Amino acid sequence: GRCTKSIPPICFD
Amino acid sequence: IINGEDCSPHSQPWQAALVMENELFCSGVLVHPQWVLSAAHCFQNSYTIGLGLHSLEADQEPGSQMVEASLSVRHPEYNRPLLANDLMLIKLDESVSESDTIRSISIASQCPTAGNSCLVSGWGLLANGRMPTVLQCVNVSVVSEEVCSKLYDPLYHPSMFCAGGGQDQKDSCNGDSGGPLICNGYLQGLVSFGKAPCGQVGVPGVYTNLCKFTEWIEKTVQA
Repeated sequence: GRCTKSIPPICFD
Repeated sequence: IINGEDCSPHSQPWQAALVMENELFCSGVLVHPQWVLSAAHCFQNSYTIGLGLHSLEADQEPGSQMVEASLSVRHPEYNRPLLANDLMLIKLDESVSESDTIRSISIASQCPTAGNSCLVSGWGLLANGRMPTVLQCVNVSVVSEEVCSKLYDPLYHPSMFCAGGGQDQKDSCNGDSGGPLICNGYLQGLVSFGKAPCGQVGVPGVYTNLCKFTEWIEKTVQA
């Protein structure tokens, strides 16, 4: 669920 | 930007829009006339960078520039370990001419102070789930290292710091990556990541801790 705040988000939990 | 408001037009003249195929995917921050700092996770093989904007449509913004860039320098230890060292330098194809609406910002030499109220700006998601027409500004509070670690262990790393998580639900969100967090008038951080969804009470977002990288930045600029 740790997601970057780009479009689209890059999600790593 | 969640629960912010329109920035005063051109009050954040270092703000850079990273667009490709006419759509924003990140921001960056002008730190020297030929150099835009952004998050390494915003890396692409080439860029079109909008400077001097308020709305994202350059043809509606006097004084704005859409500059091309092909070269960027990711921090060599970006993502090793995961999410750490989230910065890159984009070299503009040519230096901008700094103006009333396009200006570089000084980078913080000193590290973030817990409790500081710092400004974040961007064109990312609003509280209502839409994208704004104009650049948004909000303030968020720097959180102690202790609390940041509790929330983000074991991925927390000193190249990161936390800000936000207030009852006010003020935060940065999708599309704000790579944009500025300003403390004491200095560029303190870049928008990096958080726990989805943005704006959770007690769950601050994470920012690239630029005080750790001032030497690497200038080394890159000078080489």
